[PDB]
Amino acid sequence: LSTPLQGIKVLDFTGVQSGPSCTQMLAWFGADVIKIERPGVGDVTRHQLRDIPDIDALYFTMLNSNKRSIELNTKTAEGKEVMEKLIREADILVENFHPGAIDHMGFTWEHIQEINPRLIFGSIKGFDECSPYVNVKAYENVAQAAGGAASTTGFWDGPPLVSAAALGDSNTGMHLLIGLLAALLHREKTGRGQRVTMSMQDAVLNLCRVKLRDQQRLDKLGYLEEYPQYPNGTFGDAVPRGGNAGGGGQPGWILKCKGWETDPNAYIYFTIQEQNWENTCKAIGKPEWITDPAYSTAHARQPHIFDIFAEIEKYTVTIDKHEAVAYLTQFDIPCAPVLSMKEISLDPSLRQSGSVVEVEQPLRGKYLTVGCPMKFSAFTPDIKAAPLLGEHTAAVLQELGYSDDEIAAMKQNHAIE
Amino acid sequence: LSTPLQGIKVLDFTGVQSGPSCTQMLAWFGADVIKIERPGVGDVTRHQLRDIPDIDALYFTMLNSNKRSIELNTKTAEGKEVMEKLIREADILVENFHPGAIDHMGFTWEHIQEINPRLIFGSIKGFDECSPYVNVKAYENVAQAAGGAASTTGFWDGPPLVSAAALGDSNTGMHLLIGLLAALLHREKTGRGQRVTMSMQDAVLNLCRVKLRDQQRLDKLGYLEEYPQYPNGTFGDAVPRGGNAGGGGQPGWILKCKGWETDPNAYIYFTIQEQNWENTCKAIGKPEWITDPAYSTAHARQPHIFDIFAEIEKYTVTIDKHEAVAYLTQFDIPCAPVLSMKEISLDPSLRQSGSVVEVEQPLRGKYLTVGCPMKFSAFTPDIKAAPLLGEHTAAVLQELGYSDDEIAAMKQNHAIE
Ligand SMILES: CC(C)(COP(=O)(O)OP(=O)(O)OC[C@H]1O[C@@H](n2cnc3c(N)ncnc32)[C@H](O)[C@@H]1OP(=O)(O)O)[C@@H](O)C(=O)NCCC(=O)NCCS
Ligand SMILES: CC(C)(COP(=O)(O)OP(=O)(O)OC[C@H]1O[C@@H](n2cnc3c(N)ncnc32)[C@H](O)[C@@H]1OP(=O)(O)O)[C@@H](O)C(=O)NCCC(=O)NCCS
Repeated sequence: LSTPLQGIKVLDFTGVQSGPSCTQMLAWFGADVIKIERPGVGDVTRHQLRDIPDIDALYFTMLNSNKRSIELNTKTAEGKEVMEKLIREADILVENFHPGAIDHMGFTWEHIQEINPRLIFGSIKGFDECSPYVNVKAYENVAQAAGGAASTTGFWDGPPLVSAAALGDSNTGMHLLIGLLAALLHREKTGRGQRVTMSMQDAVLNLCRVKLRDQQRLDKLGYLEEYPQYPNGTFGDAVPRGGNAGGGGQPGWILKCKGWETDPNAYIYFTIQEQNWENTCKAIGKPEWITDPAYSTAHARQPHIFDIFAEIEKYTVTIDKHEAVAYLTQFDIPCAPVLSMKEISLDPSLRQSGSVVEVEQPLRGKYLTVGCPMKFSAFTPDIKAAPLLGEHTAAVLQELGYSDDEIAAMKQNHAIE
Repeated sequence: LSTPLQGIKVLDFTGVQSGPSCTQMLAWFGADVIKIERPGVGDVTRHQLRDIPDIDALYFTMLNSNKRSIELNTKTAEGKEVMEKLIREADILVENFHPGAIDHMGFTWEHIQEINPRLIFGSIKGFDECSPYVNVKAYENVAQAAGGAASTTGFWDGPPLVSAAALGDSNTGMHLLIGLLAALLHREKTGRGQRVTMSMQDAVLNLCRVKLRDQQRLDKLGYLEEYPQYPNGTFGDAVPRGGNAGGGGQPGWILKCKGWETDPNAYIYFTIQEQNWENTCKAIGKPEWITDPAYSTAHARQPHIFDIFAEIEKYTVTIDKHEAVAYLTQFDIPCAPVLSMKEISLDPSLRQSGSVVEVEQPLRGKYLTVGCPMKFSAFTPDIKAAPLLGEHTAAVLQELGYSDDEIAAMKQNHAIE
């Protein structure tokens, strides 16, 4: 019946993942999202990591559902004219091109404001405007390195490690999305748009907040009691890599289940929750550990925590990961299996919840995407195909007032060049 | 002058990180956020990982800036009365307690709706309502395991690995935040609140979208051309662990810089951007690689990509990471240093950008927090101290109509029990 953003007009001047992820969600909340793409090639994701010759890649289809596509060279005087008219009629413009790119076309925040003082301008960059790295190009892992994630992820005796999760890309997109929605609410009171910027470095940092917590702890005490280097190894000046440690106030580890020698996902994540120690003891057949002072409190457990994980793993290694969780959760233990992407892709509850979603794409047939991650009692998004390149050029030009001949003339002229 | 959410009243019925992260941002956007905490202990984070005896832990102070605290036992008939009055006057209630917890107090979505049909109810859980894991407890890494991150992060010959980034916690908080803001906009049209749910598993999955992309690629072709196992190793049924691979359409790796033998952060992230190959060649003194067909295209590079990273590392290993980036970025290469948490905590540009922020906490003095990650041209949040336990009980009760004697009587009675 109604959606949060019905009537909102969005200009999607974006590429790759960070920007497109934000705008796809805008479309899913009911906005009309017009992706503005360079003529003939469009969004780089259309052609990266193709699994079928000549059609849009999954990279593109999974990030651009529910959008309209117009082909437009904004470096041409004509492209600029159309662009200006689109900005005049739009509520939101999002861009995530390299530092300086859109300014050099002449769509500076300052100018955009003059065309449309109700427009909310959303901009993603690698880094903040006062960063020494302000003009640096950033892909996913560059941000993961700049943002403290790579330094803190992996093992103490291994290199910094990148996370599979898009900390730099979709995460940055989610963060801009928050700002854009907040600007929409703010405009309800002021009557004015504003500019919202988000850096990929800052998105990564936001998710690494508890590591800035631990840095302060470590500056003050010289050790981190729950980290694996305590009490037998060594702390340096910086928060170290912790392996599969819990990262919070509840120790845990990634434990081997049956099949691990061969199946890289034959594992669970097991949490030793402080207030569930007794149950945990009952789960693993160590009732004696309920009152033994070397085990009865977390503080007592810590110095020999790996001997505890080792005992638990003596159990988990013997059954299938799904059975281990089936058993262990009856004792109210926080655990789950390490689900592979294959398992996720076929899970019926994720289908049922609208988290993994099938979509019919022209020319390609069916694909899977991740759906709208949060669930609303008042509406449900309908996740639709991604646009073919320039599929809506004509429609979007007619909406701007261009006649059929005008449209035909601009395409012809373009073809003729 | 004005903030996005001025006038919005929020009930923060949350603990730990996922829920509190969402509500802290609400306060930073101008909402009045009332944290509702059990009498005498409050949010578990107040007492976890303390670095100073008897005062609120950094865990708490970094997640609860700008909030008011009321102590309230919502299991008592009296606690329930106050609670109901708070829900009557509030715009948003957020909760992230264990599955079943708030229902069993009698604040079921259904009832909340009857008290206040304009209230937006926000709820975080480990898993979705139709999940077989709906009643399972979830901390950070349990979600990272359930959501595909752990399966896909780390090395091919190592265990699944957790990410330092809060994929399960603050990330889930950010996602609910998006829903809550979208519900606020929706209520501007319908006059009605609604319920917004977010699972930690689904937050993790959203960030692992490109891994569901790769799962489909792999189902279709049986190999992933840009992954390290191509072409000399082996693919199984599931997307594998890739080490420090780029994760997208632009190969990369984590490279050693001078000091690595001793300093676990003496490294960069280096991207081989397809459209910058020539520059890259010039950067490393391999101009011959510009036209050599074994190197001139990405497709040609892939089968011997590690011999290329090895050559680049022959350079990076000789200088300090900061100098390596200083040099390499003049050639427009995407790279950054792996910044340690220590470096981040002291970085002047992050101070300047309001990303790392100093706050004065009563009894503790100064601490560092991560500030409001997105930047707005129309306002700037003022990041303030976190509340002491029950600091605002009296004020919040007076706002509800309770008299001074009433307040004094409820505290006395509580003390007397
Ligand atoms: C991802 C990134 C590094 C890619 O950089 P890149 O491929 O070298 O350059 P871009 O795709 O941004 O821009 C290429 C050109 O296309 C141009 N362009 C974009 N849309 C166009 C259009 N509709 N018509 C004409 N030109 C267009 C840009 O202006 C640029 O031209 P210029 O070099 O003359 O200024 C860069 O866009 C970036 O750092 N973005 C900000 C951070 C970000 O979001 N990262 C991506 C994470 S998924
Ligand atoms: C984090 C989590 C696992 C912790 O579980 P836990 O410590 O065993 O249990 P909780 O803190 O949720 O609840 C403990 C009790 O406090 C009660 N409680 C909470 N606030 C209260 C208040 N103001 N007054 C009285 N009781 C209160 C709860 O109802 C519960 O009582 P019950 O067992 O009789 O139902 C759980 O809250 C959870 O899975 N939350 C959902 C997912 C999530 O957000 N995870 C945290 C990621 S940072």
